[PDB]
Amino acid sequence: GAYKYLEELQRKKQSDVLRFLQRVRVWEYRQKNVIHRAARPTRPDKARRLGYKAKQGFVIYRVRVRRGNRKRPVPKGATYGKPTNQGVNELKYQRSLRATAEERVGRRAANLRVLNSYWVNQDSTYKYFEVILVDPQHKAIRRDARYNWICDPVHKHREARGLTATGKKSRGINKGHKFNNTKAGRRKTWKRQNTLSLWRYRK
Amino acid sequence: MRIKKKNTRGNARNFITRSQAVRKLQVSLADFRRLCIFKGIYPREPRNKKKANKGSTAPTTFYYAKDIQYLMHEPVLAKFREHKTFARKLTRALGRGEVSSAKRLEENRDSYTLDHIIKERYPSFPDAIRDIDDALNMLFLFSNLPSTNQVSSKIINDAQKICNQWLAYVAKERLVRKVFVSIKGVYYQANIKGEEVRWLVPFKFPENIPSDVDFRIMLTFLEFYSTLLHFVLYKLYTDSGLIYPPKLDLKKDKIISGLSSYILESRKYDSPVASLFSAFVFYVSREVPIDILEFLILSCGGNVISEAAMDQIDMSKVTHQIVDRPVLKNKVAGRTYIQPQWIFDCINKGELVPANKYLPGEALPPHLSPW
Amino acid sequence: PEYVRVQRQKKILSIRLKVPPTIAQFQYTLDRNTAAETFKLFNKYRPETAAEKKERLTKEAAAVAEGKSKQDASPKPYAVKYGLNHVVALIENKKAKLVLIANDVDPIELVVFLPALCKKMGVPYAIVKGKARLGTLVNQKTSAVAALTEVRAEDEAALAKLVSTIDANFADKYDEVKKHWGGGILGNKAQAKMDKRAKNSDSA
Amino acid sequence: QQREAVRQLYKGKKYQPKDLRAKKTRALRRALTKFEASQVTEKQRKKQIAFPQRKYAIKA
Amino acid sequence: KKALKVRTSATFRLPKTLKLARAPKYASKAVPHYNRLDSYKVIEQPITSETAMKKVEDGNILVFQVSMKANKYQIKKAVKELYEVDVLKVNTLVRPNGTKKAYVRLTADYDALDIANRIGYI
RNA sequence: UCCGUGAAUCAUCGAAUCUUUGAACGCACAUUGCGCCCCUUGGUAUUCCAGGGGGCAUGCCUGUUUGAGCGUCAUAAAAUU
RNA sequence: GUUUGACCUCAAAUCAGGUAGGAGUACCCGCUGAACUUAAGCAUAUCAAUAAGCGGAGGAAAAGAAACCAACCGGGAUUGCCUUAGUAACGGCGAGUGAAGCGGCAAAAGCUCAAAUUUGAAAUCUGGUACCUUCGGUGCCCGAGUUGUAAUUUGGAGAGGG
RNA sequence: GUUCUUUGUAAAGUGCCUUCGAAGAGUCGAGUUGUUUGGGAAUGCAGCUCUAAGUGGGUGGUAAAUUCCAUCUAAAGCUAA
RNA sequence: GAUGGGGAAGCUCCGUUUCAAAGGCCUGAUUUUAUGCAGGCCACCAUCGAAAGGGAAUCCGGUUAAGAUUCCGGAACCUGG
RNA sequence: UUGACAUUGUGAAGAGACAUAGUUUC
Repeated sequence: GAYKYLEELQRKKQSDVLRFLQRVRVWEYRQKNVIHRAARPTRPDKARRLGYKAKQGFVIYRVRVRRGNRKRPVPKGATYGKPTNQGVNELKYQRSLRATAEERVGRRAANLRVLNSYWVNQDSTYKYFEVILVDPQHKAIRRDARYNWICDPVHKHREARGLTATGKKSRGINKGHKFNNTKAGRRKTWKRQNTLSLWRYRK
Repeated sequence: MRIKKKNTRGNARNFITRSQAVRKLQVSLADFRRLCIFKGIYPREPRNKKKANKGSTAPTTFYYAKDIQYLMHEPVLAKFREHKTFARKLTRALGRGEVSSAKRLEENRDSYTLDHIIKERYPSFPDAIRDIDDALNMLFLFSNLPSTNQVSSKIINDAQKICNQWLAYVAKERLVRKVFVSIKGVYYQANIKGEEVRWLVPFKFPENIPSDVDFRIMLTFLEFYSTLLHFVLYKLYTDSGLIYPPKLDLKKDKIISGLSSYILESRKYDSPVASLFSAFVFYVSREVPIDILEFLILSCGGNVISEAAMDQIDMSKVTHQIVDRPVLKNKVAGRTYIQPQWIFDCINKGELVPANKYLPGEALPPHLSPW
Repeated sequence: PEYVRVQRQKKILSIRLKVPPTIAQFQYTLDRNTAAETFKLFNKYRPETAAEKKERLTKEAAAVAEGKSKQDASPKPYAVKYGLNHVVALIENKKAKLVLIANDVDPIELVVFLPALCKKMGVPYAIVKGKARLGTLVNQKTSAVAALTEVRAEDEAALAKLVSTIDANFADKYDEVKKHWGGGILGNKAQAKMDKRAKNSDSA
Repeated sequence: QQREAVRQLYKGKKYQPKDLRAKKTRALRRALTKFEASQVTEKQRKKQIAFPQRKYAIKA
Repeated sequence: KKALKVRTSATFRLPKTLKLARAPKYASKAVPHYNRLDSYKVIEQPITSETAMKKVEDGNILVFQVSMKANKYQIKKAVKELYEVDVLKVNTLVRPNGTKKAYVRLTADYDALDIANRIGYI
């Protein structure tokens, strides 16, 4: 079907057909509020491979975040101590930008659950995102065993604990010897190998 | 107590405007007029208008705002708002064009009913019996006029049937009391269980629709009296013990469409007016209106055969020929001959004036109205 | 209000900017005249409503155990095909005769490959105005595609004319519609502006 | 008397008033029902019937 | 062709629309709670200090300890129910122990002496 | 009544009550402040007054109902007793 | 076609039904983030990827079925212990810091979607409402939905035909 | 254990032959700044630029080029002890 | 000092009439749409903040262990209906 | 503070290429 005809096309981002169509949409998206309800998915196949299905209990929020660096909010730009700390505009904010937009709507639609999210459009001032959200109260979601796992209350606000896909990447959680310093979690494995084991018969 | 802003209490709270009332009910103009017949709130007067209307000497009618405060609950009001959506979705069903969904919806809708609203308005029987007089009068009027618009020739055909069941009860039970003829039809009186009801059958002439009163309205008058007169006659047959409604006969409906038809069945008389003219059988002429002769004679123990049943089709049994003709030729020596004025002056008295006087065409006392 | 004021200025902004010519092969859409002829054809071939769908089983449920059929006492279907994948599924085999295209789909990129696809696959097709009327012929709200595979026997000649009628009106002429960057139009205040700047350059 | 009068007219219908509902706790008034946890996909339901966890023993 | 509706206003406002009443599927709290404040709840105790006896004769005035949530209307009714006595007026105050004392002056027809024997303290 | 429907600051606890508060949610709050709606009863009561009972937070989802916007509506000429 | 009616878009309701905040915070997941301290004093470093601050859960959480480890005669989700090993390494190579693979054991469990037309029949579902044996069932109805809901297949395979 | 209902030609499994065999993009990657790590000429994360391919891509602990081999399948998801 | 909004990893910050669809009033025989509302008018905005500012109206005599322009006695007045 | 890139489109005239058919270096 039209699965690939969008998807293989969607990679062609500097093509003339898109960069027109993109530049139309970015003008529209500035005009609305910071957070607003996208009535239907822009990239449905891209929403499919995240797990969107079109039924009652699936909300799409288009969302807009400010691009840049992370400025430390000290008054008058003072550091107070070891002057080793370099420029205040150069603090770089460990999480991704994509992780912000999830939380920025995640605090809003608390009844919802933040499923996943993805890039749509960007600008020198703002980047934009599109977030899929799922109601656990809705009876269509409480049935249909492919989804009702999220109705478990351990999945409250997965984005704030950073349990999405981009949450796992910014935490940096994958297998491999390039990931030894955090594979099970940065603090958790820090706390293990900074701990004095003492057995009874002292080995 | 913090001095209290003159235009609230008293007159300003007790009455409101038409415009404010429609605004607060959130319905429409004409539907508010429909409800003010159903409940039916009559508008009122304050004893001081300029206080009632903030200084405004202005033509404005008011409404006892407690009644609208009462009127807001009203389970009838929902079904109007139900029915508005029905007019919305149906036009979509044709505007797209989809019959199968559309005339599915017709059978899945509910007309409002008037059942709760009357048995609170008349608790239960004898109250409406006093007020049934004004109900009957439009029915015979609306069953007279021919097929015009905002009437929708359906609606004529019911008023045929309901008025027939009215005459069917009275001719069965023989209660007609004070009969008067005018140019505005024939005035009546029936002492139905205490309370006595004058009423009227107008002259059956298709005179014109004046089209200045609004005939969206008098259908709601018509529907109101109909669902009233169900549960009236539903009791009245079963008070006599009879079945309701009486089935008519469809070929007697094509004989005269009249009192030969509409047989009744169940599950001594009034004396004197009932069982007058008993075992005493008439054969009328052709000229005479059997529309108003027949019900008169059956409701005083008397039997009729008409020449109007002979054109469609022995004459040996009958006693008289009621005849309203200049010349009569050639008449029966065994039969006695009147003009139908003799019917009126008898049952105006129940005293049986002789057949000698009228005897066509000998002169007449015109009516001497019984009031 | 803003949602008014947004949707107007977007309509402006669509037309002031130079559109790429793989778009605005749209809005050279079909005329109202031949499309009115087309809807007479497809309204003959509506898909089955749910009432008839509910009925059709209950006939053959009274015929399966009773007579003998694997539902083959039931006739053969004749209706349009309308699923968007199911259109693209019926193309590329190929099995379509005519494929319709709505001009306005809010993710326009759902559609924009189809006319180029039908050109390659030899499929006669047309761009109609209106996805809603495409919905009305199928008992959905919107459809965005409309295709038809087969047709009853008498109904062929009217179809065979339109296919010849459409492709000359559309598909043949519209290879060079790979060119024509559209959307260079200005507003009227600017339109009067550029004239007086040029006309009074040329004359006095 | 009145509460047990109220229960029978609200007996056997959805949405009875909250005070006469379960109290159990705020968690368990959430927290998917026994039907909704037992509810399984169709596919593994095929898989469960085709190969359920058998019973066996190692002796001889 | 287009006929735009002529707007001589420059300012567009929110259009009026239908606003329902609530149609609850179930009741609020399943029992209408009974009266919090009947007569016996309101008037608690008479106050039999010796200075109250002064305003019995000299005022034709009864004195009562009244519950805190009550007020001069509710006092006036609850007296008039429990004794069938016409009250001219009721002044109140709050005693610094934490209670609400209320002087009740009866009307001219009735006697405070008779009710005092009928209530039992004197 | 002691031969028990039964002591108790007893045990147990599945039925109720739960002042004003408080995330605190009609509006406020340094105040026992100020509304609005509905129902019911009383005081001579259509108006006046009083009591009682029940209502009125925000965000968000699903749905219903009511909407609003040239967003999408626009095309044919020609001619005789 | 100055009309009719969709559709889209966005609102509106004391609308029908829900839901969110707060508490706790030993442990858990995050973010943010010092300095006394030790290095001579110190701007690297050290304390420390720590304390305080903020966000969010549960009885456990997290991680978890390889875009792994190996270089073998190859192993095989994750976790935890014992080892590896104070070692390879890092560092005014100064003070200091500092892993993982293999081995043994505890416990051991595997899986789902996206993306192939059901096209001879959306086969799917929320709600309303009525009966019902009621964590639900069945009927009827507004709906939703083809800009795609069920069945079918997730790489170990698998699909179609025979 | 007892007992009622069984469902089904209904599903599932297995062999041969033949066609195929869909597999995630502002991602991957690279540069740069900043922070962090035992990770060392860059362990990881993140900002901003640049921006992939399909017998492809990742990795094979020193900077490149050239030729190999070995090994996994990224950018979607669940899951007790 | 909320809301509309906009910032901010966040605690929260900003601003107070603003880049908001921020209500309420009249006429009806909307003259037929046949059982669906029609036509006008009006054109601003939470709340808090003075027991010395602004502000509706009470005086005298008498009386208690202790209260009084508040009780009693007499004589007024304001406000709303 | 100054520079570059990105945000950033549609065009024309004077300075480098097809080596003088219209896709573009000053």
